[PDB]
Amino acid sequence: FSAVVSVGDWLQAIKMDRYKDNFTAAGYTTLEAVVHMSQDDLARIGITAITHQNKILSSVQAMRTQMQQMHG
Amino acid sequence: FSAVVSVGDWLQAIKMDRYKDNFTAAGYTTLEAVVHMSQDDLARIGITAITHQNKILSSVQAMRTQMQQMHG
Repeated sequence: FSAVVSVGDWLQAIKMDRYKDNFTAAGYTTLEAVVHMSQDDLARIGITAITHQNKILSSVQAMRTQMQQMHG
Repeated sequence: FSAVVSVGDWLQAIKMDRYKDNFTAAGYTTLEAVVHMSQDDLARIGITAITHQNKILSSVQAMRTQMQQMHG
């Protein structure tokens, strides 16, 4: 059991679900793996649009900060 | 948007879903709130069976450790 939601749910929530297959094909099936991605990882995955890279990276930053609060 | 699942999902996963209403009635609607509970909070909520208190507390401990790994 995992306390975190699916990558698919996260992508739809940030309107980047057009990239669902991009994450899956590269083995990024859990948010734990996604949260440790870099800009280069996103480019390698097929997300070359800098705007989309930033939306995803900003979201990752917010999810990490949210997870820090999951254990004060 | 929250990256964590519902209290209901967590309770069913640890077979403590008989207590769904106990959490809700006391305002524990998010896992963020649940993760900061103490034994006394569980008793006050109606979970008096020590075995059930421990199953829940042990789960909380595991979810917290899992969330630490959500930002290495």
